[PDB]
Amino acid sequence: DQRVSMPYASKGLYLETEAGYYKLSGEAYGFVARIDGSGNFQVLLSDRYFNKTCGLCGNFNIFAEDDFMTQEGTLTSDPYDF
Amino acid sequence: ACLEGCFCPPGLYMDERGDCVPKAQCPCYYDGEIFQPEDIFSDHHTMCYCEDGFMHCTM
Ligand SMILES: *[C@@H]1O[C@H](CO)[C@@H](O)[C@H](O)[C@H]1NC(C)=O
Ligand SMILES: [Ca+2]
Repeated sequence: DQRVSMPYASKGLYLETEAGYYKLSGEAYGFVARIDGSGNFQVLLSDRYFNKTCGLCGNFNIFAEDDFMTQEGTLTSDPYDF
Repeated sequence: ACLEGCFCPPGLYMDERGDCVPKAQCPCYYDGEIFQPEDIFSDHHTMCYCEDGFMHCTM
Protein backbone atom coordinates (compact mmCIF):
# COMPACT_ATOMS: atom_id res chain seq x y z
CA ASP A 1 0.00 0.00 0.00
CA GLN A 2 2.98 2.35 0.40
CA ARG A 3 3.38 4.44 -2.72
CA VAL A 4 7.00 4.19 -3.82
CA SER A 5 8.94 6.31 -6.28
CA MET A 6 10.41 5.13 -9.57
CA PRO A 7 12.78 3.56 -10.72
CA TYR A 8 12.65 0.69 -8.27
CA ALA A 9 14.55 -2.56 -8.19
CA SER A 10 13.64 -4.53 -5.07
CA LYS A 11 13.47 -8.32 -4.94
CA GLY A 12 15.01 -8.84 -8.36
CA LEU A 13 12.30 -6.87 -10.19
CA TYR A 14 13.62 -3.80 -11.98
CA LEU A 15 10.82 -1.26 -12.40
CA GLU A 16 12.08 1.07 -15.10
CA THR A 17 10.97 3.24 -18.00
CA GLU A 18 11.97 2.53 -21.60
CA ALA A 19 11.36 4.78 -24.61
CA GLY A 20 9.09 6.93 -22.47
CA TYR A 21 7.05 3.83 -21.58
CA TYR A 22 7.01 1.96 -18.30
CA LYS A 23 8.56 -1.47 -17.93
CA LEU A 24 8.64 -4.18 -15.30
CA SER A 25 11.33 -6.80 -15.89
CA GLY A 26 11.44 -10.16 -14.14
CA GLU A 27 14.25 -11.80 -16.06
CA ALA A 28 15.20 -13.91 -13.04
CA TYR A 29 11.60 -15.14 -13.13
CA GLY A 30 11.49 -15.09 -16.91
CA PHE A 31 9.10 -12.34 -17.89
CA VAL A 32 8.99 -8.73 -19.01
CA ALA A 33 5.91 -6.57 -18.56
CA ARG A 34 5.34 -3.01 -19.68
CA ILE A 35 2.74 -0.36 -20.39
CA ASP A 36 2.54 2.41 -22.95
CA GLY A 37 1.18 5.92 -22.53
CA SER A 38 -2.30 5.03 -23.75
CA GLY A 39 -2.40 1.94 -21.52
CA ASN A 40 -1.81 -1.37 -23.25
CA PHE A 41 -0.58 -4.25 -21.14
CA GLN A 42 2.05 -6.43 -22.76
CA VAL A 43 3.78 -9.52 -21.42
CA LEU A 44 6.89 -11.03 -22.96
CA LEU A 45 7.34 -14.43 -21.37
CA SER A 46 10.06 -17.05 -21.60
CA ASP A 47 9.68 -20.37 -23.40
CA ARG A 48 10.46 -22.11 -20.07
CA TYR A 49 6.68 -22.13 -19.44
CA PHE A 50 5.92 -23.64 -22.85
CA ASN A 51 2.65 -25.57 -22.19
CA LYS A 52 3.04 -24.78 -18.44
CA THR A 53 1.06 -21.59 -17.87
CA CYS A 54 -2.67 -21.05 -17.97
CA GLY A 55 -4.50 -17.82 -17.33
CA LEU A 56 -6.18 -15.04 -19.25
CA CYS A 57 -3.47 -14.94 -21.96
CA GLY A 58 -3.92 -18.64 -22.69
CA ASN A 59 -1.32 -21.37 -22.65
CA PHE A 60 2.08 -20.98 -24.31
CA ASN A 61 1.72 -23.90 -26.65
CA ILE A 62 1.77 -23.87 -30.43
CA PHE A 63 -1.98 -24.16 -30.88
CA ALA A 64 -4.18 -21.07 -30.96
CA GLU A 65 -7.58 -22.80 -30.71
CA ASP A 66 -7.25 -24.76 -27.48
CA ASP A 67 -6.05 -21.92 -25.28
CA PHE A 68 -9.27 -21.58 -23.29
CA MET A 69 -8.62 -24.20 -20.60
CA THR A 70 -10.48 -22.94 -17.56
CA GLN A 71 -9.19 -22.79 -14.00
CA GLU A 72 -10.53 -26.32 -13.69
CA GLY A 73 -9.33 -27.13 -17.19
CA THR A 74 -12.18 -27.21 -19.68
CA LEU A 75 -12.05 -26.30 -23.35
CA THR A 76 -14.78 -23.65 -23.45
CA SER A 77 -15.94 -22.26 -26.77
CA ASP A 78 -16.88 -18.93 -25.17
CA PRO A 79 -14.15 -16.25 -24.89
CA TYR A 80 -16.20 -14.60 -22.14
CA ASP A 81 -17.10 -17.00 -19.32
CA PHE A 82 -13.54 -18.26 -19.64
CA ALA B 1 -56.20 -16.51 -17.50
CA CYS B 2 -56.25 -12.98 -16.06
CA LEU B 3 -56.64 -14.02 -12.44
CA GLU B 4 -57.55 -12.14 -9.25
CA GLY B 5 -55.46 -12.06 -6.10
CA CYS B 6 -52.46 -10.69 -4.24
CA PHE B 7 -49.63 -9.77 -6.58
CA CYS B 8 -46.83 -7.25 -6.17
CA PRO B 9 -45.53 -4.79 -8.77
CA PRO B 10 -43.79 -6.10 -11.90
CA GLY B 11 -40.35 -5.07 -10.69
CA LEU B 12 -40.83 -7.56 -7.85
CA TYR B 13 -41.01 -11.34 -8.18
CA MET B 14 -42.31 -13.67 -5.54
CA ASP B 15 -39.85 -15.19 -3.08
CA GLU B 16 -40.55 -18.29 -1.03
CA ARG B 17 -40.67 -16.40 2.28
CA GLY B 18 -43.86 -14.42 1.64
CA ASP B 19 -41.96 -11.39 0.47
CA CYS B 20 -41.49 -10.73 -3.22
CA VAL B 21 -38.14 -9.48 -4.45
CA PRO B 22 -36.49 -8.07 -7.57
CA LYS B 23 -34.92 -10.64 -9.81
CA ALA B 24 -31.39 -9.91 -8.57
CA GLN B 25 -31.52 -12.17 -5.50
CA CYS B 26 -34.26 -14.33 -7.00
CA PRO B 27 -32.78 -17.84 -6.56
CA CYS B 28 -32.51 -20.62 -9.12
CA TYR B 29 -34.39 -23.94 -8.97
CA TYR B 30 -32.20 -26.08 -11.19
CA ASP B 31 -33.13 -29.73 -10.75
CA GLY B 32 -35.39 -28.17 -8.13
CA GLU B 33 -32.29 -27.22 -6.16
CA ILE B 34 -32.66 -23.82 -4.56
CA PHE B 35 -29.40 -22.14 -5.54
CA GLN B 36 -28.56 -18.87 -3.93
CA PRO B 37 -28.31 -15.95 -6.37
CA GLU B 38 -24.52 -16.41 -6.80
CA ASP B 39 -23.54 -20.09 -6.92
CA ILE B 40 -20.61 -21.30 -9.02
CA PHE B 41 -21.11 -24.88 -9.55
CA SER B 42 -19.77 -27.64 -11.77
CA ASP B 43 -18.60 -31.20 -12.31
CA HIS B 44 -15.41 -31.87 -14.24
CA HIS B 45 -17.49 -31.94 -17.38
CA THR B 46 -20.38 -29.52 -16.92
CA MET B 47 -20.08 -25.92 -15.81
CA CYS B 48 -23.01 -24.14 -14.23
CA TYR B 49 -23.97 -21.05 -12.27
CA CYS B 50 -27.02 -19.18 -10.99
CA GLU B 51 -27.09 -15.60 -12.23
CA ASP B 52 -30.43 -13.97 -11.54
CA GLY B 53 -33.06 -16.69 -11.17
CA PHE B 54 -31.88 -18.57 -14.24
CA MET B 55 -29.28 -21.31 -14.01
CA HIS B 56 -26.66 -21.00 -16.77
CA CYS B 57 -25.20 -24.46 -17.42
CA THR B 58 -22.64 -25.34 -20.08
CA MET B 59 -20.37 -28.30 -20.88
C1 LIG C 1 0.99 -30.13 -22.46
O1 LIG C 1 1.22 -30.86 -21.26
C2 LIG C 1 0.23 -31.86 -21.01
C3 LIG C 1 0.54 -32.53 -19.68
O2 LIG C 1 0.43 -31.57 -18.63
C4 LIG C 1 0.21 -32.86 -22.15
O3 LIG C 1 -0.79 -33.85 -21.89
C5 LIG C 1 -0.07 -32.14 -23.46
O4 LIG C 1 -0.02 -33.05 -24.57
C6 LIG C 1 0.99 -31.07 -23.65
N1 LIG C 1 0.74 -30.33 -24.87
C7 LIG C 1 1.71 -29.68 -25.51
C8 LIG C 1 1.27 -28.55 -26.39
O5 LIG C 1 2.89 -29.97 -25.37
CA1 LIG D 1 -2.42 -21.37 -27.13
